[PDB]
Amino acid sequence: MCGTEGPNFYVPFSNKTGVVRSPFEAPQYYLAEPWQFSMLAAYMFLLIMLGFPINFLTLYVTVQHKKLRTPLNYILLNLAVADLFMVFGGFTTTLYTSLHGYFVFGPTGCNLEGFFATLGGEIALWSLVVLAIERYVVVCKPMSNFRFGENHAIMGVAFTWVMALACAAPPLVGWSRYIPEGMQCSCGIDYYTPHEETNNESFVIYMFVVHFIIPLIVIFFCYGQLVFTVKEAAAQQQESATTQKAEKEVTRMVIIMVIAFLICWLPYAGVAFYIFTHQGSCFGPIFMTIPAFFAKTSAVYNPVIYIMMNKQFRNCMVTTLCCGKN
Ligand SMILES: *C/C=C(C)/C=C\C=C(C)\C=C\C1=C(C)CCCC1(C)C
Ligand SMILES: *[C@@H]1O[C@H](CO)[C@@H](O)[C@H](O)[C@H]1NC(C)=O
Repeated sequence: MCGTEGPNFYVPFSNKTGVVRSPFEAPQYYLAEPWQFSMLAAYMFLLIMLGFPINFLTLYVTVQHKKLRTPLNYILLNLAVADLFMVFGGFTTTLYTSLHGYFVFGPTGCNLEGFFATLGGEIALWSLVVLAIERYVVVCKPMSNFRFGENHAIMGVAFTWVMALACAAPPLVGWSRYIPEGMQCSCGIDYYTPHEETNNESFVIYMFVVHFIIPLIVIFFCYGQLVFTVKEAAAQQQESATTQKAEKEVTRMVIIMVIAFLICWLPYAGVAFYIFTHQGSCFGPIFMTIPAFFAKTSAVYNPVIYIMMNKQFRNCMVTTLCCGKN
């Protein structure tokens, strides 16, 4: 063999030895070293012990603090919730699994895991588009001034959850399916079987075009455009350089949250994709394990970039923790 096609799983390990068990019945210790399986669980623990407060803290600095009612404060408060859903939904279940070297919870567990991660990535990807749009509408202003009401922010934040669920939910109902990846301690969209009863190949190419391409294409159109008013339509469009200061600061962060995304997220699809097309070309259980567990930091770093490149915020953040003020 290459790997071992099951009813609800696929493995990158030869059943020519017979040795292949199922990731819903007993240990996959036969995949790497039972020292290595601990490494997942160890990694997962820090990310659980990291995301919880650094995402809890921001989801509260804001709910508490007043002045913090700007369109960015919302989206970074939208990741603030999205991330804790990864952690208490995905991560707890994903970790607990790696100690066992296989899912104990049945596929009924590999749903949360896969789901609540797909989910978090998609709220991230979309929270960027609405962030990108915002920057376009704000920096190189189009026409007049229905300039964002706290309203338009809602319509945006609610926007992400919608779009982001139009990707994660379907595989859950059986437009696709959450299935164990790599070392079988992470679950992600069935790129493996051609399995027919879920029209697999459709959903997978669905999920790319509209939850990858398009999302990016919008992002990218706005990307460059974020260098037009940082110059001449600023030297000409007379905006007090007190605003070409705080606003040219928001643009850096956003720009960096993008890079951040593509640094973190791109390697996963590097494989996810390769798999889909070179389906059944032999490969190991570390091929898709690294990108998965790595890209899984998506539930940690955005609130931090935020403490690191947003001064007003950071100062409320210390006000909170230090009681009264700094
Ligand atoms: C650790 C396990 C995870 C993150 C499980 C599943 C992830 C996906 C199905 C990824 C979806 C995608 C995202 C979130 C962003 C880039 C496009 C994508 C389809 C690879
Ligand atoms: C092949 O793998 C299957 C399914 O995991 C398993 O049930 C079977 O015992 C293995 N092969 C043999 C020859 O028994």
